[PDB]
Amino acid sequence: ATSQPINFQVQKDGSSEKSHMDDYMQHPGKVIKQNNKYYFQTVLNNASFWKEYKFYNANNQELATTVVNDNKKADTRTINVAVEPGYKSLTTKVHIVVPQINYNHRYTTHLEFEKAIPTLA
Ligand code: HEM
Repeated sequence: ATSQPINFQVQKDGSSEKSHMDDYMQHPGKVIKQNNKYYFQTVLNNASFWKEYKFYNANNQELATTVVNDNKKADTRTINVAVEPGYKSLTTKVHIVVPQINYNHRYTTHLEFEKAIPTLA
């Protein structure tokens, strides 16, 4: 396995402004290459709030996500999002539910990588 840190910023639909969703993901992220796949690995803060999350490439096909750890006490979740070299921008569609404030909303954002996903060894 080969891995390296990658900077990213979740941005509002239709804007380069920082999205509220960015505030619920740890920075930096990670790109991992393994047998023969690439993953953007990221940590969701307050994972209990993320009722649904889907990711898409710029050409609008859904990217497979997997759960690498689920940490119930810290309320975090580490996930892998299948990516390819060259990917610059992911579209995300999320369903966020915060029961204690009667909050139930759905959103679209775009997750912007600082540099395109690199080719790795
Ligand atoms: C108790 C926790 C939270 C509170 C109090 C809260 C509050 C808000 C508020 C006030 C807005 C403004 C809506 C608008 O201007 O139309 C908003 C929108 C939004 N929220 Fe949250 N939110 C919370 C949790 C989350 C979580 C966990 C996520 C996902 C990681 C999230 C992602 C978004 C997104 C994507 C928008 C639409 C505009 C944007 O991209 O920033 N929020 N929320």
